[PDB]
Amino acid sequence: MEINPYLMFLNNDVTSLISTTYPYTGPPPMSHGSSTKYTLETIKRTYDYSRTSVEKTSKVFNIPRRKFCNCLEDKDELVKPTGNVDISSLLGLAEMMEKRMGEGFFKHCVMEAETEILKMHFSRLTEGRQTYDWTSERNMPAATALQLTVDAIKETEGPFKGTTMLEYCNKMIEMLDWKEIKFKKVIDSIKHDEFLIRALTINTMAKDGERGKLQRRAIATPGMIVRPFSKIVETVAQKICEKLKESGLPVGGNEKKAKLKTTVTSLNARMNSDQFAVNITGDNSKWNECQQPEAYLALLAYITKDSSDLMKDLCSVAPVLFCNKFVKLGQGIRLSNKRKTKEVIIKAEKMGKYKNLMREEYKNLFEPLEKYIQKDVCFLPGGMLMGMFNMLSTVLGVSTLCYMDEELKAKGCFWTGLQSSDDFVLFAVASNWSNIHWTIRRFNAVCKLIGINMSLEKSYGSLPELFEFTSMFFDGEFVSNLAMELPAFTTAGVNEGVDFTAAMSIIKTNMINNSLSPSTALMALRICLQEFRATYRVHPWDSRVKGGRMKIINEFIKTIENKDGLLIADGGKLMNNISTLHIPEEVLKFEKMDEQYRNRVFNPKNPFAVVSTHSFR
Amino acid sequence: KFPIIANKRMLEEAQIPKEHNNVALWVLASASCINYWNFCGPCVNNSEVIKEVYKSRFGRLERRKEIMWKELRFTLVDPERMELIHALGGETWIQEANTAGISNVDQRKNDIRAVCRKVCLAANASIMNAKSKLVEYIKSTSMRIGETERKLEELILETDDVSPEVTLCKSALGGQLGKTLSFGPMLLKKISGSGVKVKDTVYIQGVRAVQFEYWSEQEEFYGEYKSATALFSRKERSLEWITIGGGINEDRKRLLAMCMIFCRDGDYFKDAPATITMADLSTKLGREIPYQYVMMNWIQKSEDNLEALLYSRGIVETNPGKMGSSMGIDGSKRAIKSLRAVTIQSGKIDMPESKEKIHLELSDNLEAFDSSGRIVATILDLPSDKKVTFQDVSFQHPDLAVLRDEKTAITKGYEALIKRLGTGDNDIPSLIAKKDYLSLYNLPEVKLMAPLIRPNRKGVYSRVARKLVSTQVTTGHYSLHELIKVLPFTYFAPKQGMFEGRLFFSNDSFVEPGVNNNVFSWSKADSSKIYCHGIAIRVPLVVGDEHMDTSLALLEGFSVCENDPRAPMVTRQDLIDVGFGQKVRLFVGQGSVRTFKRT
Amino acid sequence: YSRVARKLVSTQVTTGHYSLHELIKVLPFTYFAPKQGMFEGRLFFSNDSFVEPGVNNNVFS
Repeated sequence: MEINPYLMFLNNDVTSLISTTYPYTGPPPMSHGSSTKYTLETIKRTYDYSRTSVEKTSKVFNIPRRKFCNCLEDKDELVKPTGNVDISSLLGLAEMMEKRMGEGFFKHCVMEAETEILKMHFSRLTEGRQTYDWTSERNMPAATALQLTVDAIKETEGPFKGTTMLEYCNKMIEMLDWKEIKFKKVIDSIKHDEFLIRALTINTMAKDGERGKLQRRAIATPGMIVRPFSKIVETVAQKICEKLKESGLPVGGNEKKAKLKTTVTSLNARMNSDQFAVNITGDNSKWNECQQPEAYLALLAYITKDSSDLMKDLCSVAPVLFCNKFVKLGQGIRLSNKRKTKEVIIKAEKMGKYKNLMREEYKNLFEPLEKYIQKDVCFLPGGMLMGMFNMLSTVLGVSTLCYMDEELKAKGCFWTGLQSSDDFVLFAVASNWSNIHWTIRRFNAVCKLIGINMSLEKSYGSLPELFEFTSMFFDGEFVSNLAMELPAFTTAGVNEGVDFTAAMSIIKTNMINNSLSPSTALMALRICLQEFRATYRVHPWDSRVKGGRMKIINEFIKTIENKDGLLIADGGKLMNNISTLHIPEEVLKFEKMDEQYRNRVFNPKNPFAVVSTHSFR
Repeated sequence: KFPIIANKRMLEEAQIPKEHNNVALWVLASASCINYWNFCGPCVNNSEVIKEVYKSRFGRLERRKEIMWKELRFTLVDPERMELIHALGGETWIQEANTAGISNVDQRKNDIRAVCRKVCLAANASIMNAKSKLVEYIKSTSMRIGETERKLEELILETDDVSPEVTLCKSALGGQLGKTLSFGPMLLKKISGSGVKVKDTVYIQGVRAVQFEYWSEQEEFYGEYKSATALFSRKERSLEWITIGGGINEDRKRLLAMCMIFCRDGDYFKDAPATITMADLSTKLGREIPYQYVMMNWIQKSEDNLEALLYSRGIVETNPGKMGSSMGIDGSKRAIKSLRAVTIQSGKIDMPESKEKIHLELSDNLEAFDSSGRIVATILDLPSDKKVTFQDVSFQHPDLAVLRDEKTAITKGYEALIKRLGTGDNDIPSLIAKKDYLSLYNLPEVKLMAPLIRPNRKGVYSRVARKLVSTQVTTGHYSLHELIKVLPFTYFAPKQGMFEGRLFFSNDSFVEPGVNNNVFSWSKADSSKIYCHGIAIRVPLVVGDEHMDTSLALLEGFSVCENDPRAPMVTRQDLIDVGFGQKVRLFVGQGSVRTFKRT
Repeated sequence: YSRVARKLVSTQVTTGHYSLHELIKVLPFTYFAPKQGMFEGRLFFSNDSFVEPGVNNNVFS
């Protein structure tokens, strides 16, 4: 006998079994690292996708500046990625989109973003995945580096009493011109150029956690200076993407399916009996190595052209900050003797000192870039490595999709679709099995004009019924999702009265998005409960455990009868179910907990979501 | 060790000693300190404040508690609820939970149609008394329909809801019809034309032959399936043209296949698939079946059969200007290739109405005939028998319901064992006080329950049960619960063998002493009750100590004793090689360990 | 146990194909009179320590 766990795909669909193809969600044990090898290949492919050779030495660093925008050359083999952007076509597409949506559209959106920012407190910057400290030269949460920056400002030139985003930004600006800056270390100070560099430094993070593909080997990790301007630009781009029908970035699921079906139905009701449509599942390649902040700057200028000069100048900050971005090279190379009994370790700044020892592969990837190196970093003048400006990239993609001219109209063909950050789905329309090819080629050309490329080994197409988008494998029916998320206690331990409620809410959400079903949700619940217990080293009372926390619980338990009312953290049992997720177990056991136990737990006169006497400050 | 921070005065004011029982608890502190604080600490009364502050959450809980849960149903798409929409309705399923509104009519329709299906099926057990047994079932079936205790002899008529079962049961009542038809689950209707019956043959395996019938003239109809309309014309055993206005893939596919069978178009009416030859059984247990219903059943088995049937229908390449009204193999609204003589469109085809009532004539197989044949309904167009709990119903005539299962058999056996007690002589307590257990091994009720016992290894079960019975009687220490539990096994003769710890019936269920189970459970503080699948039963007597002595109801030749961890854990097998004065621990259930000593 | 022990002994002695390391183990049980019962594989002493006829254990190896 033999086995083949794919024969079930013959007499069945794929929307029902595709889940079996990918492992279960969780932290990737691959340990995708960010090494000097990886940092250098990326930079090379970046400079190469720029099909030009022009440069211009600066005046703030005495360094060349590869200006890869509006200077396209090397037309040969243009099916491969490109990064040289054309401003004329960009502004033309922006104008088309404006005309479609309306005239005072960009103005209204920028006004909303402004007013939202005004009442904003700089403290918001503490809400971020991670950043890069410019003093310790490391990566940390936002709050830590923020405290470092504010206390350094205090130590050097007095405190920052703004308590607002705008004063913070202006303080950063002023600091750009300070000659000497101080900070507590292991105390030390620095000069103007070094502080500038540090502020324009970036570090490659190894973390890449998500479903689909973990292509984020070297996800960026900027500092704190540019953070608020990036937040502002993202707020504006978000306010814009909301009004756009073909923008699935800000949210997903129910709304996403609504957008899908609206699009499909409008299409079906649009064309005629002679036309026949088609779909394409596209996947933009190198969406980070072909997005240039210069085009973003010109676009923001064209946007704010008619608005308060305040926003005109503000939106023009993060772009220039990305036009000049020093990239921190990872850990340096290491030497070794033949038998490997000895091994030197060297940093990146000195690899230019032993370039003779290194093997030819590393040697042909290091010399052409030595020009752009200063001490240990690389002056990257463009590209976009961070997972930032995703909203803005999506806006540019939608601009690409809202194109239409008379050359197409004459042939009776057109297109439309939807675009995520770097993944999209196209729907072409025509009346011949050949004009479809012409339309596809036209679309690819207009996309390549502005660096937006497409893959050939990962982008396919077929008739309209079948496609895929953001793991939501759409079909004639039976829309199947695969974005099943889950919590993680060991990595994020907060309290024994919040994690469980948060997990219940998460499961509820996943059910809403149809990524989970009743039985699946119940199994996940009974699994997360055990994970929680094992995390905090707690068990029920029926169990014959001998752990520390159980000892006392093994003696002060007979003093109660409302075992049902007991808390999970205290030898309790579950009572919540599908229809009782939004309801925390506490609210569900209040009237049931013994008066003595309820009161012992609810005592604000204690040494320390329903605020329990279960917190771990 | 002490990562968790705390306050200092808050600690001393509560008098929290460190290392209470070798647990430090601690400025810093451990986590166990919280348990010590919530188990032995200060007492407040802040319930009202907490509730007021968390009013929104507790109002959500209240609302939740203010629900009347209803049934659920699997189906598709043709604020206070947003808090629960996640648990209210998905996409394949939905729950009809309501809040304040009540109207019991459509549920009543489902009930009446279900029971009509049931009864009409029940009448399909003979060959001659069909109509008679049917009508007598009807006359013996009353219901608390809605709120009124009505009978099922007027509802079938007073109601106006077309269905195969309603019609099949009302024709026998000489009731009015509406000219509607039912070919399987599909609903049909005539529009124009007419014809006469004609016979033809069809092969099976390429050698045999079977006769079917059809019509030779032209005639147009109005098909209709779940969320799918249609119109079509049949001519000479073949489908000429057809159109559809309800856009769904599966619905359209199945409706088209059913209309094709209704038109008998296709080559599988000349020969048959190689799957049918596997059976060639166009027959029931003792009845005959046409070819159409056999083909249909063959479709219901798998959609591959549907695809094969549709391929039998010619497939061609669509021409320009027709994509908008073309079709695909999978119901695709438009395609570069479609099927012959098809037309897709949007908007459901408005169905006509016939205001002419008639009466039909039932046959041996209950098939009704209005005129010129033209069968309107039958049992063949029904689903298989589906057991469903019926309430608000009374069904008196035999064949009403088997009402006989191993579970119910055991329940009744135990009820009889309990009643036999009867607080009198020649009953359980008298024989106990008399110490005459042998008679217990000869009662009638145990003899009635014996057939429910696993036969292969009943001797050992009887041996063990008699052991327990005698050991609890002679000494006078016993427990009526475990006794009654094991009694049904003390009928056959004892034999040697290997026992495991469970007594298995014939239905693969089991029972175990010293523990509780769904089939049989009980507990102290309610000893006057005995649960059987949750059904609480009463004891004709009262006891406060007759049950408290279970030291001999766990094992056969042993007795419980004081707990002792030093004693080694053992199994049920090595017990034979133990001695006296030798304590031993052993599991008595799930994570339940107890110590035992011989005798 | 006595029955079983005597059985083994005769079986080994009548032929000549014996293992001296098993008689020295099982003999102490042949002193009493045979009886009827189910032998469950192990020969216990009065101190909850047994020996098994054919496999080595902590008590006799």
